[PDB]
Amino acid sequence: SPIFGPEEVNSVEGNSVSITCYYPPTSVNRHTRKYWCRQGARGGCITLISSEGYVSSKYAGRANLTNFPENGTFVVNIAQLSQDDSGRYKCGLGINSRGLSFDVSLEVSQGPLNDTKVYTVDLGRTVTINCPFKTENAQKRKSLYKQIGLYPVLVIDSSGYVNPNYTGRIRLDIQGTGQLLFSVVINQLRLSDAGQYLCQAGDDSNSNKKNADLQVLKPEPELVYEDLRGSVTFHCALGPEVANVAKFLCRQSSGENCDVVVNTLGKRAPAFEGRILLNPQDKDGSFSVVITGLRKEDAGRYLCGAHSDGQLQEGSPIQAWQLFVNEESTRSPTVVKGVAGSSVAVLCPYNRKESKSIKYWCLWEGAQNGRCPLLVDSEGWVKAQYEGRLSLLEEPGNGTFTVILNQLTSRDAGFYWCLTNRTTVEIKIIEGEPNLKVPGNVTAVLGETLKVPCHFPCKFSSYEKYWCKWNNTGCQALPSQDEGPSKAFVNCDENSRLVSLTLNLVTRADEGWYWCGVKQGHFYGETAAVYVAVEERGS
Ligand SMILES: *[C@@H]1O[C@H](CO[C@@H]2O[C@@H](C)[C@@H](O)[C@@H](O)[C@@H]2O)[C@@H](O)[C@H](O)[C@H]1NC(C)=O
Ligand SMILES: *[C@@H]1O[C@H](CO)[C@@H](O)[C@H](O)[C@H]1NC(C)=O
Ligand SMILES: *[C@@H]1O[C@H](CO)[C@@H](O)[C@H](O)[C@H]1NC(C)=O
Ligand SMILES: *[C@@H]1O[C@H](CO)[C@@H](O)[C@H](O)[C@H]1NC(C)=O
Repeated sequence: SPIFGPEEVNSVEGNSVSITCYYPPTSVNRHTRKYWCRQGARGGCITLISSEGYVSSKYAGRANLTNFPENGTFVVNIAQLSQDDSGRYKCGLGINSRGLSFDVSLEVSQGPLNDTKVYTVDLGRTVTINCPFKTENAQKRKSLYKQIGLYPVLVIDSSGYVNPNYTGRIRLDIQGTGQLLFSVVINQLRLSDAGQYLCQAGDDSNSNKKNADLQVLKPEPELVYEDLRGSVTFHCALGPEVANVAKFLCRQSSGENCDVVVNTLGKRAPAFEGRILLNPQDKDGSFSVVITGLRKEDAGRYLCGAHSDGQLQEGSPIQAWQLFVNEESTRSPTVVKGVAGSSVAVLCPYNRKESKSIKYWCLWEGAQNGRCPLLVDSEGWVKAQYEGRLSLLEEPGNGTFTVILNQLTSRDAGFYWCLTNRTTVEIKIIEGEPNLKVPGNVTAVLGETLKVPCHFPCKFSSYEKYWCKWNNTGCQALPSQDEGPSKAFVNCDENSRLVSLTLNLVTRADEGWYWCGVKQGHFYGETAAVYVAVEERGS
């Protein structure tokens, strides 16, 4: 609510754009996470760029985000715009999922148009297109067109025409109290409904027009991992808004067909006789389906959906899972201990032939849950919550890669998978303290030089020592200056060390995460992380 920005933004393929977002310049908000993210299925919003150093590969070289804590604003710059950039976005503070954000529309045309808003909506759901007009057209014909074949085709008229493909699921809502707009409400959106729409009031040269870019999204499959002859539970959570529409669970085919495993109209596929359970539905309209005695053949894409006949159809809301059924092989989870405020360096083995495959590190949640939600991969992705504290390195290589997680707490205790295209790791948090020693709340000042200490015990004297800035593609090493020993340790004086990171002329882009760390050839170890902030006056 408190966040402001441009609600409509229009551009041309090739140009560039500068979106400015305003926020309350509270103490917290000054260096809190700024994010620019794109709206996706099911309310999701995918980080495209953040103030923590994360930059989507889709924005690599193409975009930047500059904070202005004095103004109370930050500015997202995007260049080399493509039509692919047309969409709905949020600019915000904190984490994408939380509230503090503002909703931005971005449209990109091929050459030079008009007032254009983007709508982004899930399959099967409703959209409301608002169509504004001037008083001189308030009692003339209201229309909605769709560009079908570079031809505007009438979808609905105030004269009573409704296009055959929309009948029964479209209405033209005339506002009361003399407001100067009408709305078109479209239900049960289909993939085919996506496209370019034209709102029109009047039929004159005096006509009032608005462009609407309607996007209709398929859902993202949730991944589920289960063992042969084990069970799985699908929690189907469509709206309360469809709680009274018949539900189905079905399995996707090589074809476009999606054959029903279970129904609320009596269908229960023979393959699943005696091992399928359709549980009752919530007051939320959500329900679950349980499958036992899994066969390898049971693995695939599953949709649960709502449609009056109990079958998958166009314009039906849906939810997706990808199921994996794997053999029970012959092993216990390798265990790694770390201590709060410090770090781990977990070695993940992969099969040497799968060397250029993608590696994954994810949090495993137990066989019934079935899900192992990703935290980081080898392609520059990182979960938002883990920006500045998590990386996946290809070193040492040749059958092994490293996951570095730091800024530890008790919360991080749990089971993790190393994945490729496998290895379970239990992280335990024990009483102890970090060997490396770093300041917490560090603040440089614009144009001035800053230097930042890191203390290394004697333990690490023959280790290689580094400073680097953290981004999501990799921690980049910096000029550090080896300085004299340090007295911050016990049973240590001469062998210990202090290594300093020096930032000679601080720019606004020097803000973000810096890691102090330790290394032995290609085998990485402990790290310590410090956030460098940037203001401009002095203190
Ligand atoms: C926000 O500030 C940006 C950078 O500037 C600071 O404030 C202005 C008023 C000047 O004194 C400048 O020298 C300072 O470093 C500007 O580039 C931007 O236009 C400003 N915009 C808003 C809305 O505050
Ligand atoms: C924003 O990106 C452009 C390239 O499109 C780059 O030249 C510019 O320096 C960037 N902004 C900042 C503040 O570095
Ligand atoms: C349904 O409408 C679309 C345009 O939205 C059109 O292209 C398509 O051919 C129509 N299909 C049928 C079966 O009428
Ligand atoms: C991120 O790391 C890459 C090296 O992989 C480097 O080229 C790039 O400049 C870094 N990004 C920033 C914003 O420093």
